[PDB]
Amino acid sequence: ASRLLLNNGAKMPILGLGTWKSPPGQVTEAVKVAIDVGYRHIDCAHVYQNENEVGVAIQEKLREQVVKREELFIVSKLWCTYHEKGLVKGACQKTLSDLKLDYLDLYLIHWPTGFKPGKEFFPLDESGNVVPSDTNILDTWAAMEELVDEGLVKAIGISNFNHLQVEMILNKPGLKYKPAVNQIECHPYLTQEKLIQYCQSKGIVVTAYSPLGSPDRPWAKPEDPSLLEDPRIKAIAAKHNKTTAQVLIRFPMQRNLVVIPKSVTPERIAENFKVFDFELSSQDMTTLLSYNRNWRVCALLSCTSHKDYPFHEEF
Ligand SMILES: NC(=O)c1ccc[n+]([C@@H]2O[C@H](COP(=O)([O-])OP(=O)(O)OC[C@H]3O[C@@H](n4cnc5c(N)ncnc54)[C@H](OP(=O)(O)O)[C@@H]3O)[C@@H](O)[C@H]2O)c1
Ligand SMILES: O=C(O)Cc1nn(Cc2nc3cc(C(F)(F)F)ccc3s2)c(=O)c2nccnc12
Ligand SMILES: O=C(O)Cc1nn(Cc2nc3cc(C(F)(F)F)ccc3s2)c(=O)c2nccnc12
Repeated sequence: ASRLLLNNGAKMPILGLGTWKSPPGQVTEAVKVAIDVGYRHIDCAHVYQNENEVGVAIQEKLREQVVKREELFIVSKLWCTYHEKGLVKGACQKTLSDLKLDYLDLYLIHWPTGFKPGKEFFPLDESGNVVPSDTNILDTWAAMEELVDEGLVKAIGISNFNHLQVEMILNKPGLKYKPAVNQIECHPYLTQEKLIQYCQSKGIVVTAYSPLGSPDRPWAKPEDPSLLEDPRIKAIAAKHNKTTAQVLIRFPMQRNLVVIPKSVTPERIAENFKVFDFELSSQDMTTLLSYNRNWRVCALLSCTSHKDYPFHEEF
């Protein structure tokens, strides 16, 4: 279905527009186009450095009466340099001010790893490594919880958490709110079966990020495997008279995951939305699952030493 029910009673659109790497100068138009096309979910983050320009778009479409605020699902994310309890609210309000909203539909802990607070998104020490902060997930969660009580955000969740980190929150003594969502990298080369099964079992909705394999991530190398150019996936696409992107978007949807493909390109924003009028076969789904290779595009490998580095566990 086009929306999934969250554990807070809200309906989250299963298709949203990603905005990482969307430059300030193109993201306003992208969001306006997406909304015109019918997207009702935008995935944002402070660290994407474009929330102002996302805000401008939403304001215009509200003013044009193309959409109402309550038909939109806006997500943002608390960056790693703000995990200190006392900094969480300020970060949230700064995001709200930039987006020009009164509330977020969903606010996530962007990554489990706290970094040193300050002006830099990735504060480096003299060795050129990221500097951790003395912060922990449960205290950051407590501060996220307070945002709900204040009505700044309708829902809270986590992103890039492994199952033990999730369990830690679920088992917190005095827990006020379970995570609504865990947003994780997910595509045919990283199919995430075990963490998906775990989260779904707990009533936590999974959002699949980098569904097209993030070919525009700054660090892509030419030898890196490429989902959009995989001939196996094109053949499945051709069979439905759809594009490879459309298949890659449809795939998570049929696993009951939310998916958030990024484009600044109007024609592709439009293409990516045309995923409600076809269906992958159960054989197609099996096949796409068989392509897993535990290939991960977002992993900041030098953070392996951080106590909260998520990707040591099997899931
Ligand atoms: N929670 C997290 O830690 C996290 C991590 C990564 C991503 N995310 C979220 O997930 C979103 C999506 O992931 P992503 O941005 O890494 O990458 P992605 O959506 O897998 O891929 C985006 C890339 O695919 C291209 N593209 C889009 N539609 C296409 C189509 N129909 N045909 C061909 N190329 C197409 C885009 O080109 P153009 O823009 O040039 O059209 C862009 O280079 C992000 O933007 C962000 O919102 C979250
Ligand atoms: O490490 C590489 O060679 C490229 C690469 N980069 N990145 C992004 C970043 N990598 C870094 C690395 C540093 C640091 F300076 F090494 F600490 C500081 C900030 C960042 S942001 C990944 O997340 C990433 N994840 C998986 C694989 N490669 C990468
Ligand atoms: O975080 C996102 O939503 C996408 C994104 N990913 N990456 C790769 C990253 N990978 C990681 C990995 C960790 C980890 F928790 F240590 F594993 C912590 C922070 C990061 S950031 C960037 O370097 C990055 N840099 C700027 C903006 N966005 C990103």
